[PDB]
Formats: sequence, C-alpha cells, structure tokens
Amino acid sequence: MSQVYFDVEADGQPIGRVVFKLYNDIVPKTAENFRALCTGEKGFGYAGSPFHRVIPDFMLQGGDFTAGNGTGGKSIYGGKFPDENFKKHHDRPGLLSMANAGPNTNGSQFFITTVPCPWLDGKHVVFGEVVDGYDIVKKVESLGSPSGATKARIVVAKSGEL
Amino acid sequence: PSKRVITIKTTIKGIWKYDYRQPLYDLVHTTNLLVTHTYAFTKYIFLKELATDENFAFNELITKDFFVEVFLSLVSAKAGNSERLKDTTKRYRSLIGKHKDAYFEDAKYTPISLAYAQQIALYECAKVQTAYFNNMKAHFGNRLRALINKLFKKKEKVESLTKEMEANNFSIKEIKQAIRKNVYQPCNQVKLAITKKNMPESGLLDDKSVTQLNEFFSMYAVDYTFQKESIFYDVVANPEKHFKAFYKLAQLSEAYEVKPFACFPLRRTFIPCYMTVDSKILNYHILKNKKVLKMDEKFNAWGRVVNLERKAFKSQGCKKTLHFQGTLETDGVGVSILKQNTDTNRKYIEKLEDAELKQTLGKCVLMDPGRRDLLYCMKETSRADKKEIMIFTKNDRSKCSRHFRRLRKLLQPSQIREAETYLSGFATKSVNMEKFVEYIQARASVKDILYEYYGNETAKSITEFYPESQFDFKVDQKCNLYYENLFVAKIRGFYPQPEHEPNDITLKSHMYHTYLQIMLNQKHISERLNSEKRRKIEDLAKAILEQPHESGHKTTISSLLGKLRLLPFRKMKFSTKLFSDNNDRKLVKNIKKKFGADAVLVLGNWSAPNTKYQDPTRNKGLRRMLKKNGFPLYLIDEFRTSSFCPKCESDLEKFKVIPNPRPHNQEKQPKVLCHGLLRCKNMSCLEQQNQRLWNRDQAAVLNFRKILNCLRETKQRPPLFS
DNA sequence: ACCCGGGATAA
DNA sequence: TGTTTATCCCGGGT
RNA sequence: UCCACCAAAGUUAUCGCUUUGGUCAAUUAAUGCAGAGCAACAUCCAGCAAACA
Ligand SMILES: [Zn+2]
Repeated sequence: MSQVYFDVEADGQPIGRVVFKLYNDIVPKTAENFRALCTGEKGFGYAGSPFHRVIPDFMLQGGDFTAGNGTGGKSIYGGKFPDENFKKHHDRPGLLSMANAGPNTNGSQFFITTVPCPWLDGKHVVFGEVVDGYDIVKKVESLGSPSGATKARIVVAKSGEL
Repeated sequence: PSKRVITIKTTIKGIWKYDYRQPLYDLVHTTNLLVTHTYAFTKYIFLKELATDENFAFNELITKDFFVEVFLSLVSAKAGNSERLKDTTKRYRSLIGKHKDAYFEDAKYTPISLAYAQQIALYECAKVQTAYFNNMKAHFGNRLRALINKLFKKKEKVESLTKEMEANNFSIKEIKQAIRKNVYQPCNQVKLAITKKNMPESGLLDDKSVTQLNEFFSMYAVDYTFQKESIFYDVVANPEKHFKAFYKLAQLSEAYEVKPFACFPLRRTFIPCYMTVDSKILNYHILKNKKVLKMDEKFNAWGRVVNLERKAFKSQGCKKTLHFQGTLETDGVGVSILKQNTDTNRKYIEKLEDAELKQTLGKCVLMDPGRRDLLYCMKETSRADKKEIMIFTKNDRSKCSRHFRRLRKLLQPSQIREAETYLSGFATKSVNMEKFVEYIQARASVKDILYEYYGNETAKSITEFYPESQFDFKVDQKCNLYYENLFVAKIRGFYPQPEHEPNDITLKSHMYHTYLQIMLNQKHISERLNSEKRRKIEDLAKAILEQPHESGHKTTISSLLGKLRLLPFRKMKFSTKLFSDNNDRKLVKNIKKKFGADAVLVLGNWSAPNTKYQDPTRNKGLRRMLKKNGFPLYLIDEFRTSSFCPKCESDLEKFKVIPNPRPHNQEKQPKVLCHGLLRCKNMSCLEQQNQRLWNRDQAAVLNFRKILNCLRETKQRPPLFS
C-alpha cells in the first residue's frame, strides 16, 4: 500500500502537508498512475500543479500540470485509460478519486472529497484515502468558494512518496 | 528530362514573417478586386459591340494581350512611352477606352493606383484566357446536344407517346422499346447530320427549328469542316473557330429557355482568390523595393520575407531534384509553394487474356460505385456466413463540407444574407446586355459590405454585424466549452459536480468569469484580440467580481468579443482541402486493412442501359486516385448486372414503398419505391429455407463475381448479362 | 548635366 | 490550362 | 439539399428500416501521415436543384 505526501503553499506561504494512502491491491492501475505522477520519474508530475478548483464542503481538485485550469493533464499510460472499477464509494471525507469528463475518460486530474458523496458512486474511481493532514485539507478548503474559484492561489509546492 | 511540378500546402502563420504580412494583405485584396473587373469589364465590351453589330469579329480579342490591356486600363499610372506601342496594343487600348467611361459610371469604379502592375497582369490574365477556352470545351458540345433535344422537341414527343400508349395500355417494355426506336433513331440521325455539318432529313424538324440550324451553321466558314467528321472533337481540337459559334449557341439556348450557362466566364466569389506572388512582385509590392531584382539576388530577397529553413521550402522528391524557384501562390491565408526540376527561363476485366486474368485468383475485390454510396466493396472470397464487405459513403467524405456549410449559413448576418438574396435576384449567366448591366450595378451596390464581410481575415472590419448580441458560455454533453458557437477547449475534468441548486446568481457570474479567463488563455483566441480590447476585457472581468449581478459588464464583453464569430473562410477552405486529403488516405488505409495489400479492384460503370461511347461518368475521377496508390483497377460492365437474382438468375423487382427521404422532394412525392432493396420474383426460395431479399449493391457484386468466374472458366461474358 | 524611376515590349 | 525574366526610352529631380 | 463510422439481432448476404454495444481532436486548430520520406496546386466550371438513352 503506497503512501504519498504533498507539501502545499498558498501565495508562497507553506500551509502544511497532506498524506494519502492508496489502494494498490484493489485499484492497481490508478494507484500506480498516481504514484508515478507524484514521483515525476517519467518526466511530468503534479509538482507545481495548482488547485484550480475548490468547492467548500464539496471537494478539492488538482493535478493539472500542463494548463493549471482543469483543461490539461495526461496519464502515464496515455491521454485516457478505461475506468478500473467502483469497488470503493465516496462514503467518508478525505477520499481521493480521479476526475473525468465521463465514462472511461480518466486522465491525470484528481479530486479529494470533504463530505459523503453517495451520488458520485458508480461514476468515479476511488483509489486512496487521506491518512494525515486532514486539518490542512480543511485549511485549503476554507480558501475556496462555492463557484470553485479560490480566494488565493494554491499550488502543490512539492510531492513525493514515503 | 520532362518538366514536372509539385505543390506543398502551408499557412501564412507558419512561413511568413510578421513584418511583411500587412503589405501582402494590401496586395491580394487589391489584385482579387482588379481581376474580377478584368472579367466583367471584358464581358461588358463584348456585349456593347455584339449587341450593336453581330458581325464584330471578337474572336481575335480572345487573347492574353487583350486581357492584359483591360487589366491595365483599370490601373492609374503615369503616362508611358507612346512610341513603342504596338498597333494591336493601340487598337486594344482604343477599344477599351471607347467604353471605359461608361463601364466606370455603371460599376461606380475608380482607377486603383498600383505601380508595377504590368508584372501582375501577365499572370492573372494568363488564367483569364484559360477560363474562356476550357469553359467552352467543357460546355459547348454537351449544350449543343441539349439544343438539339429542344429542336427535336424530344420531351413533348415522349410525353405524347407515353400518353397514347397508356391509352392503349402497353406494358413498360413495349413503351420503352417504342420510344427507344421511333423517337430516338430519328434524333440520332439528326444529331449525326448536325455533327457532320449536314442538314438533317427534311420533315424531322419544323421550320422554326430548321431556321435555328441554318443560323448556327451560318457562323462557320463555307469551306471549313469539322476535323475527323466530329464537331464535338473539332471543338476540342480547334476551339478558336467556335467562339462566335459558341456565342450564337448560347443566344439560341437563351431563346429556347435552356438551362442557363455562362458563355463568358466571370469571377463572382467575393472571398479573396489565390494569386501568384512572383519574385518581382515580392520585390516591387511586398518588399516595397524600388530597384531591379536579378536571379542571383532572387533567393536573398525571398529569404527576407519567408523562412526558407522550414520543412516545406527545402528540396523534395526522388533524388531531391525538385527545387523551390521563388514562385508561390497565396490568397492571404493559405499558401501553395511550387517546386520544379527545370529553370524558369523561357482495361476492362472482360478483355483481359488468360495470362493476365488468371493471375488475380483470390485477389479480386468487386466494387460497386453506388450513386449515394461511393463504393461498396466485397472480396471474391467472401462467404454468406463470413461477410467480408466494406462501404465508403459519399456522406462520410462530405462531412466536413456539410459542417462548414452549416457554420456559414448559421453565422450569416442579416445584412449579408439580405445582400446575397438581392444580388442573386439578378441573372448572371445571361448574355443580355441590359441584364448584365443591372447585375453590375447590383454588385457595385453590395460590394462595399460583401467584401468587408468576406475580407475580415485580413481587411479592416468596422461594421457591427452582430449588434445588441448577448453571448454566454455553455458546455455540451461532452464537456466542450463554447462561447456562442466558437470552440474554446474541452474541460476534461468538468464532469464532477454537486447538486446545482442555483441559490444565487453570483455563483453563475463567477462561473462565467472563470470560463472567460479560461477562454482568454487560449492561443488561437488571444491573437485575435488587440492589446486595447484585451485590456478592456480584463478590466470588465475584474469589475464583474465586484458586481457579479450586473449584466452590463457581460454585454460589453460580448460586444467586444463579437469579432470572433467572423468565420475565417479561407481557413475553412484550407481545412476542407486537408479533410479531403485525409479522407482519401483513410479510404486507402481501410481498403488495405480490411482487404489486404493484395486486393485487386473491379469497378462498375453505370446503372443505365448499355452505352458504347464517352459517357463522361463522374467515376472517371475517382479511378485516378486509386491507381496512384498502387491498387490495380479494372472495369466491368454493369448495365444489366442488377436485373437478375444471383441465387437463381431470375428477375429482380423493387417491392417496398417508403416515405421519400429527400426533403425537397417529399412534398412533390411523399412516398417512393425503394431502390436499394430488391426481391426475386421466384417463390421457391421459401422452400430452400416469402421471396429472397437482396441489397442492390450486394446483388451487383454477386453478379460481378459470377461474371468474373465465367470469364475465368470460359473466357466469355454470360449470355444473360450480355 | 547625369542618375533614378516606371511603363512598355519581348523571348 | 499554367507554374518569369530581361532590355530600352524619357521625364523628372538634384 | 438534411444524413460520422463499426458490429449483434428482426433477417434469408434485408433497406436513407428498427432495438442495442462500441468507436472520437471536440475544433472559427494545425500543411497531413509515418514514426530523419513521401503528398499537385490554382482561375473558370460540372456538383444537387438531372446535362445524353
Ligand atoms: Zn433466387
């Protein structure tokens, strides 16, 4: 079970660290893709990817490392890969899942849930959960707005694997 | 070695340096104007003399020199050397000046000042002459035939005979036989007599029609005769002797109300047209130079404007013998770069023998060229339980064309559509002098707006084509962001959303602001907005955050961005060309994939009864492409290959009536008999385990396979299909 | 006076 | 159907 | 003058037919593709609103 960590800065001020534990056994492909993107060994990664979308009480989103506005991003396996499975559900806060434009359109963008989202079950792939830094997650969420625009610029200053 | 030329397509955005972009826009936008007049004015002259005296010998005037003089007369310049003027040049200039003032008054045209225009007229005018010749060759003979059909009153006689035989209750076979013999054989005799410059047999044509033939023949010389006893071949061989004859034929056709056709070519399109930008033209017009440019300095001068290090400009071809000679063509958006290897200084499968036919065993693929479906391909090894079939439809190849047509029609402003409707109300192909003058006046009235609308890519734009227009960002079901119709991007991570519940308008305004920010970051959108407009839009976006509810900022932003809806028509044409090339490549790839590289192509001819002459079917074009890709191709007779059932060779008949799918014909014919579905008249098929149904193309390919097998086994076409 | 356009012609 | 490049004279400006 | 493509079934080699599943760069973008070599472009015009069975 791979564990990854992010160090986040808002307007150049560090705010904390968030640690995610992935479901490598149940969701191997998505977890491997996320780990590879975090490491950046292949040549691209989440390093410097802004949190272009944060809806308070709903979600945080990120992983756009080519446009920084939600239009970019690409997985290690290519532009798109089929949905793996839906054996996990958005039942608790802090669950990490892949953002997509529809069925079988998963890329490199990801989002973190802040409240139960039963309606998202069966349409998005969940492959990990937050194990530490949930307070940092709430701090980041507080900077968002319902429209998704953030009150201040927030970027993933550093990313890595433990 | 023989001279050959190749062309490379490119865009001005990639090869042309910015500093020298604006002058080119000034050049092309001017040339395309003058050239247009160079047509119309010429026709004007040909209508003022002929309308006054048909004896005027305008045949000599159909030459490049006359068109060059006409083009020059439209350009204002300092007086030249009158001593060196040739007598022919003097006569041409006097003839032009006889009507110059009248034409300028009618067209409301003013001489455009353009120095060094002589080097330009030599190119464009060279094309003008080409328009006069080819057009005639493309339309004379056929149109002549049409006139004969009207002279013989073919349609009226056919209708009368049809009514008489319906009264007599004759069957379809009897009616068709009676027509094809009684009504056609005399028509064929008359056509042959006219072809061999001989008056037709008396009694087959009335006086009002014999007079037309006599008048038409009076145009030619007494001793002149058609080469190879064929007027149709003579026109192509010696077009110079048919210009007056072609004009008289057009006059007669207009008198008899035949389908309009343009006797004198005219440039009607308002979009800028491609022009050849020679090294001299580049030196004197684009570079704004004022001294001679020799061949040695030609490449140096060219390099100052375009990047010769690009992939397109470098040598190409086997042994890279083709070199760029500083000559290209462009219309302000697209560029055709020409390369040459020389200096600029001045068979039916049924007719194949055994040794040839028997080499394709297991390699033949039978292709039916359907009228709607461009190709229906079936491999001879195909089985009923294992289908090996491919279909290439005309709709697929025209997808981009239809999409661009829809975009053009939906985005057409009210003023533009009204102007086009007004202009179309005046006949253009008619040779009548008064109607031509009316058309010239209408075009002069509407040009001020039409050229501005269609020149938006390069020319200045000041008219508000979309006044009081409100545009709001929208997302389709596939997560593509559109402004009103422009494509911004695809937000591939947009699907995750909560329950919307539009509690507040401020959230919607913030979403609009986010969409605007995303749009402004696009490379293909930012370049279309000047610095002042971009700053104003940014200020409005900033103010929207302070006052999201107010719609004034959104209206102002929409007014500022309204320029984006102006379609880049030249870019659309370039995209259409690219799509056509890619579709041809896709067809070739699919043929090689689903049938393999060993496929041998057999193509049909027509569904009409048997013919034994030219019959210029459109398929003649497609065959050119396939052979260029390395596919062997052969022809097979098709006139009777769709009338018998492959299973038992019995007669096939259409049986299902369905609503007409063609919208323009539904009202005139709500229901029509299906053409692509057939059934065998024999009922024993049910015993084999109703009648046996077939697709037209499937039956045709099966019959082609049977014919191929018969040829292989006995070396003779089946008697049934003969 | 002496050189620089710009049109016209020609292969 | 087509894919240009030189030479000559004189009116004007310095 | 509207109609992107592939496959299963009504269905028998079944249609501008019907019910499903799969395919996508969307485009007012780019000269196109392969994986550094290849590729005819432009004016007029026939397109279809049928000019020759
Ligand atoms: Zn049968």
